[PDB]
Order: sequence, then structure tokens, then C-alpha cells
Amino acid sequence: ADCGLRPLFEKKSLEDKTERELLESYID
Amino acid sequence: IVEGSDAEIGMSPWQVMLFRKSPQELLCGASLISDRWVLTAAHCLLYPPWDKNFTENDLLVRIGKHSRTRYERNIEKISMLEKIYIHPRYNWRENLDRDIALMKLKKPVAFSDYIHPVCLPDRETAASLLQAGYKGRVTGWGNLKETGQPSVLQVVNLPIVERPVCKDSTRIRITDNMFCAGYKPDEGKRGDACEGDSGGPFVMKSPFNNRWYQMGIVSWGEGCDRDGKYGFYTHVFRLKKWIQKVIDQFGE
Amino acid sequence: YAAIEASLSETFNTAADPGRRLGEGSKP
Ligand SMILES: *[C@@H]1O[C@H](CO)[C@@H](O)[C@H](O)[C@H]1NC(C)=O
Ligand code: NA
Repeated sequence: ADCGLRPLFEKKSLEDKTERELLESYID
Repeated sequence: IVEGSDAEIGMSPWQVMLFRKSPQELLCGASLISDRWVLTAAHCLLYPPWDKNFTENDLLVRIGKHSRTRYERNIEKISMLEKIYIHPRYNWRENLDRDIALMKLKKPVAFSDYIHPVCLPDRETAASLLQAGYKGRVTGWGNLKETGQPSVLQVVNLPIVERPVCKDSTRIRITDNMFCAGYKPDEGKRGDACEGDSGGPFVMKSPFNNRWYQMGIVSWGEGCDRDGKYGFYTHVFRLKKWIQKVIDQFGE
Repeated sequence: YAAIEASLSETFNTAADPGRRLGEGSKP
């Protein structure tokens, strides 16, 4: 319900320094 | 964490520090999965060949931390363990098969910007996300090199590895409750988990719902960041049923 | 508890991981 979602990022619509590296990896 | 970078604040709010009472030492990491339940590796809590066998009264958990050592007043909460459950088929003689354990907090931790549980994957989340080439994230206050302590929480993104490749990287028997992750020796990047990182979570972010899912538990490896070696992770979904059981039964 | 102790160390040691010491990681 609450879980998986970071108060200081997801919930504040905000991206940490290296999230992109993870998403990009799904594309390759 | 070898070749990591410093975590941001509240970047990994499920991250838990497992703390030894007397003497005071960092034992390994763990992860918050609910307000009462903590998931770590079993080999942190029990490993007979080293006469290692802790109990609910030997340990403490520190939640919401960032600095490894500093007491973080009005941020970190500390909790006491009510019950420990190591997996019944955890084999510590041969290859740390089923290296997983559950800890119940005496009191339910309160959630902050700093403290928040992680998602456990269901069948297809595990099946969609956990694929070789896909990167996950590892966190801990473990050592910086295979023997050196970090100042604060360290974080690294490691690619999952093809099961063939895991198996032909080692002489150790790779059961189905393990997966491995890390760079190939000429992938240019590198980095691994290290000592005192075990039990810490390997998580991935779902591209469908922005949620983080703990896919693996940091389990074992032949050293740290060794070329042509990878890091091994307890497959959290394979063990979902046991987790399910321990929660539904013990602790209402 | 959470009750300013100052009797909890802020200078301790990361313990020793059997996990990292399997196989070639076995130490002398
Ligand atoms: C470890 O210690 C506990 C508590 O005394 C004991 O009940 C348990 O059976 C022990 N496990 C082993 C096999 O060392
Ligand atoms: Na490696």
C-alpha cells in the first residue's frame, strides 16, 4: 500500500542520482 | 560496498543496520519490509563453523540511518528483536543455499522521510524485472575493498548475470535460490558488495509503477569485486512462500 | 528506548563476513 515508494523522491516527484542508469538497463 | 558511491539522504529508507550489542560492532545489513518485519541473510545470524549463533537478545536494529557510526538523533530509530526465524533448509556447510532470515521487531517502527518499507515481488514482477542485463541496486556500510570502512551508506548499481555465466564463474554449486550480479571484467565498470554488506537488499525499481522491489538479499561471493567473479544473492521470490508462512503463522 | 545515552559507541567495527569468504575468497 504505502511500500516501495520513497518519501523523499517518489512521493515528492523527484529522481535520485542514478535511477536513470537502472531504467536505461531495461532498454538494454 | 566496493566501487560504490555515497547514498543520498532517504535514498534507501528500507535499509537497516544490524547491530551487535556486546561488543558493539556492525554485523551486516537488512531491509524493512513492514512496520514489524525485517529481512536479512541467515549467515549473518548463524554460521556454526565460526561458532556464530545470535539470539533476539544479542542484537539491535538501526533504522533510518545514513552515517555508519554517528548516532542520528531524531532520524534513526533503534529497535529490539522479538523473534528470529532462520530458514529451515539453510545450508551453511556447502554453498549458503537458502541464505535468508526473518526478524520480528518487539515494537512497530514509525515511518519517516527516513524510514519506509520495501516491496516484495510477486510472480510476474520477479519474472519481468529479474533478467540478465537488468540492473539492480545494492546498499550497505560494508567494507570498501576486499581486505577500509565507509563514512556513510554506500550504494552501487549492478547488472544481473546470465545463469550459465554465474555457473561457469565458480566451482561452487549454484542452486535456484541464488542469482548473481556484477560486471564482466571488460565491461569497463566494476563494483560489488563486501564484508558487512550481507543481508542488505538488492532492489529494483518497477518501470510500471515507480515502486522499489527487493529482488535479492546480499548473500555471498568469492571475495569482493574480483575480476571474473560475481556476487550472489538470495532469490527473494523463490523464498516468497516461506516468508509468507513465517509471517502468517508467527506474529499475527 | 531513544533517550540520549551517550553510552552507545560512535566508533566501532564492521564485523567479519563469512559470506565474502567462500571459495577463492577463503582466507589463509
Ligand atoms: C544456537 O543457539 C540457540 C540458543 O541457545 C539454540 O537453541 C540453537 O539450537 C543453537 N543452534 C545451533 C545448531 O547452534
Ligand atoms: Na567481478
